[PDB]
Amino acid sequence: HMFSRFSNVVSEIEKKYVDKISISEIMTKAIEGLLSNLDAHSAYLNEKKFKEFQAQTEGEFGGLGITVGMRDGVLTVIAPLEGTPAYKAGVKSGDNILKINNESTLSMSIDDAINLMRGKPKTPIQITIVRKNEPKPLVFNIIRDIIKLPSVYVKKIKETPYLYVRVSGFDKNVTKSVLEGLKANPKAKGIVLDLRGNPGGLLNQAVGLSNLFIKEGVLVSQKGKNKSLEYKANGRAPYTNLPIAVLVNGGSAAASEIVAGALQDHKRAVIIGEKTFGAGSVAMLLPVNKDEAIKITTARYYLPSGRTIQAKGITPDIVIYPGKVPENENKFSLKEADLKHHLEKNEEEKEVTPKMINDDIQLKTAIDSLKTWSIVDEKMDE
Amino acid sequence: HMFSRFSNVVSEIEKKYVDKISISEIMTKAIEGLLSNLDAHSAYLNEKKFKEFQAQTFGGLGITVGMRDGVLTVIAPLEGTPAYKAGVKSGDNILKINNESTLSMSIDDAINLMRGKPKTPIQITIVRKNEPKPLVFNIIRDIIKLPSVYVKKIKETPYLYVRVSGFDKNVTKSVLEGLKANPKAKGIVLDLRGNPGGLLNQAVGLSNLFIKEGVLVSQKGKNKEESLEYKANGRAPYTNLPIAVLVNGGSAAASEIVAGALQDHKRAVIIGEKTFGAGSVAMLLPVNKDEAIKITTARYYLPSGRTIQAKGITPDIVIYPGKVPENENKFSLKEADLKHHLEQEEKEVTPKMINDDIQLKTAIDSLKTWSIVDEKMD
Amino acid sequence: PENENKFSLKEADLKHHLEKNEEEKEVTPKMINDDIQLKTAIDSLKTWSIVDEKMDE
Amino acid sequence: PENENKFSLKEADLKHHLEQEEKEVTPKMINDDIQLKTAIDSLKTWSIVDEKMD
Repeated sequence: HMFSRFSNVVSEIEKKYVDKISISEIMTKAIEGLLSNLDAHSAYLNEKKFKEFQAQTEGEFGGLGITVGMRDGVLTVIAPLEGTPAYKAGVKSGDNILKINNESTLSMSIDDAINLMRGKPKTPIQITIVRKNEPKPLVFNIIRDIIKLPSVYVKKIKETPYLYVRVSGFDKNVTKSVLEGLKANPKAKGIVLDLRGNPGGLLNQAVGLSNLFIKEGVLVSQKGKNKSLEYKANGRAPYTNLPIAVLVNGGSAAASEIVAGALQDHKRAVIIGEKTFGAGSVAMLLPVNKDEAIKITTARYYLPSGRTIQAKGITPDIVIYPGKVPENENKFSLKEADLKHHLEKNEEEKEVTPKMINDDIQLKTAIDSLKTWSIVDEKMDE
Repeated sequence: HMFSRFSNVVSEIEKKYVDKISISEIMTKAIEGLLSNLDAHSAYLNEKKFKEFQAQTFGGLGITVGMRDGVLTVIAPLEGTPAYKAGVKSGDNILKINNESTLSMSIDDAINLMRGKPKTPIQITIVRKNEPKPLVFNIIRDIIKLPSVYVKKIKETPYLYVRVSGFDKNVTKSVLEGLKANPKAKGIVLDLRGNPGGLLNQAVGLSNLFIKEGVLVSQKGKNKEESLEYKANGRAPYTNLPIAVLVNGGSAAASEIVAGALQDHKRAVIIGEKTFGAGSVAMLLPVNKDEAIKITTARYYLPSGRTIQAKGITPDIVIYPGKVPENENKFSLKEADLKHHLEQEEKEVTPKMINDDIQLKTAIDSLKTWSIVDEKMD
Repeated sequence: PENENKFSLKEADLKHHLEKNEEEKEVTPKMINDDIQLKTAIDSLKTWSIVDEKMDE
Repeated sequence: PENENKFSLKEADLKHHLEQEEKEVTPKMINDDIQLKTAIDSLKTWSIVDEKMD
């Protein structure tokens, strides 16, 4: 016990501060203030925060599935996602949330609105809407369900032998969802892997994903004052010869930098894009009360060659800033007929199309690296 | 007892953080973390900083900084100082100082980054509402001095213009002698635009010239003792003189105490735009053998029982900045142009300056209305 | 003169209601903004009302 | 293309981060035509594939 220096301060504050506050409020401010002051990433997860961490790392969410966008400072829905109970109901793009269970909106931020709207999946809820043509509200009574958000998806590229794989965050679904996504396309000759903007997630999915492609050696190593640990490939990897080009960006951080760093140090892929965020540590999450937890930075991590990235990111092999591709000055005179025949349905989101490759020069650059690798394999098989 | 949660949290932090830290570090982080979650204005002083503060009785940019909607913002730069010349403005958000990010720092941290020895350079990055990008300013620190107050006569009128740029010492004598040197005058324009604050005893020292009786302002916390109340004394020389006061979003604190006291006693007309509400006062307290805390202790209350936090003062007549309108219809017809009409039987404020801001014009037009109501009633 | 802190041209504050009407019985704030001489005539009545209320003794 | 978004947040900007532990083709020439950049980016891919296979 040496808490006297602190106990004097809480004693002086409750006596001389402007307003009335309790020891329960002062101790809560001191706990959330201490963890926020150890390093950039330690934190206190009270009961309103801890439920979000569980939801995001499971991939399961309870609510409406309507994308609210704060247009003009008001609760306009940009898009319902397909197959959610609210998409089965009559709400559409451009609908505005006026009231929740007949309680009024007031240009407030989305945070407490979704805190009210995320009732448990067993219970129906009422929402009041304004649709832009109407002088009167629309009222929806919606029976609920759990909804699933996929963190990873895979597409063919329409003209060529190559796949596009997007991983948007790390969670328990990722390793299984990539493995089945390659098994469904046995004709494929290479992967573009898109980690742009991915903030990280569970550490066992960074080791899991990178072990789909590397056969032998260390993947990552940890150090800290207490016993420290090392991860090695299990020897059982599929896909050990397939070409990979990986895209990284200034928003890529933490677990995203573990897999991009492991592939770079083992010469297993080409790294393309811009310099990353530079987060070099691992954090452990501990329950401390019945519905409250703490997150505390517990180790630093090292890439297979013994280097580390704390406060300086991964540097690409090929550097390229964002923009649209250059154009031919002839362009068929911009013929409005488009070579369309006009002689007279498809799920075309099955494939990536040339129009939306021309809109992203970083994606074009990743495909042109795969086309170079395919030539060197056809040379070297002699 | 009450330390159950805290002692559990401290035990994990000592056990399994990345680096070796002692209880002396953990208690110090818990103190600074508590005050940073209590209010925007508080701070902790260790055994070096607390004596260093007592030892110091200068140099800087002359920016005044204030917390609004969770961001550090400029209140107003003073007219003489390097930041005013450099093009810093009210309502600018401060993004970086010498490449340190402002994302998680107090008003007291930002002031201690800015203050320093004269001729030392500094760099500041700012966000401004109309701009496509952040603006970078490079400025050299100084110890410039200029008078806060001046009095100028308005050309072709009975009226005086009085400027008060900040409530530093001697403002009462500087204003009073300017009036005593102009005994023929018939009204004041008092310009408090862009005035960021100053000394309370000088602010009530100004309004005691113009109000004979009653409460000027009052200071309150949760305790009954130390609930100070400030009242006028009967020596006020100028009880009948007309006044128009100018205020805008760069005016705060001591400049709002003057405007709110004159408005509640009906002694003046307040003109311009809503002020920046800054109604709180803070005190410094020793807490350990050789350490201190700064914390907010009381709020200010106007004669009507309204408080300045965070509403400020609203003017009686609202008008935004701009130039006056002008006469195009110059060729129009008059009696003097008809055939066979019956016949007839520079140390001063110039018109060219008054035409360049309509806020100053509107203050003079109010003094003209007041002068007519006096002449009617006499 | 007009405030630089624009409302981004929002339609009547999202044309608020919460559940002809002889509007031309009254002068609106929109039609005062179109005539600076009419605004200036009202500001004189505001000044006179303060000075006359100070003299309630 | 060019780096317009110069101001953005990194680990080195945060409050309590853990600490660190005439006769040639010039970069100014390579920025003026994207065809010459694309040739060098293809050679950088080839060098990596050789380093893998060795």
